[PDB]
Amino acid sequence: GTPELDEDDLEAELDALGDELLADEDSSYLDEAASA
Amino acid sequence: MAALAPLPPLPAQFKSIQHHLRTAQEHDKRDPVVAYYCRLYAMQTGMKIDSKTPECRKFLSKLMDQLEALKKQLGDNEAITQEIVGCAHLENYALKMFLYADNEDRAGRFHKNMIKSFYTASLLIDVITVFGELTDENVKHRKYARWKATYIHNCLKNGETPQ
Repeated sequence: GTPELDEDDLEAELDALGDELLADEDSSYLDEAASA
Repeated sequence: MAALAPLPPLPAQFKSIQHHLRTAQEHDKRDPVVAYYCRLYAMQTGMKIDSKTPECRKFLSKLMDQLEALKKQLGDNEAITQEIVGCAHLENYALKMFLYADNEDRAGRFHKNMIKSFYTASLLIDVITVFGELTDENVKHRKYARWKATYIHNCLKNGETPQ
C-alpha cells in the first residue's frame, strides 16, 4: 500500500523534477533501458 | 522517414506538455511510433488547456501540421494503421521500463537514472490513455510511479539513502 500523498506538494516536487531532467535531453541511461 | 523542423519557443502555458514534446523528440529517432502518439497527446492536451490567444492558436496549427506530415511519412505502419498493435506495443514498452526500475529497486540500487525511468514511465502511461482505455490497474501504477519518483527525489535532497 501507499501513504496519503498531498496533491499540492506532490505536484510541486514533480514539476521540479521534470525541469531538472528536462535540462538533460541526451542521457546514455535512457538508451540503456530503451534498447536494453 | 525524415526529421521535421523544431517548434517555435514554447510559452509557459504549455510547461506541462513541454516535457512530453521533448520526450517525443528523442523517441522520434529511436522510434517514431511512440513519438507519433506522443505528439497526439500534446495536441489533445494543448486544446484542452486553452484554444485562444494568437500564440496558442498558431502553436496548435503548427503542431497539427507536424502530426499530419508525420502520419504521411510512415504511410501505413501497423503501429499507426492498426491501433491494436500500436497500443499493445506501448503497453509492453511501459512495462519493460517500469520492471527495469523495479528490478533495480529491490536489488538495492538507487540512482538518478532510475528516477528518470519511473518518471518517464509515467509519461508513457499518459500516452496510453489517449487511446481511451486505461484500467484502474494502470492508474495504481501511475500513482506509485509518481510517488516513487518524488519520494526518492525528495529523499535525495534531504540527504537520505532510499529504501
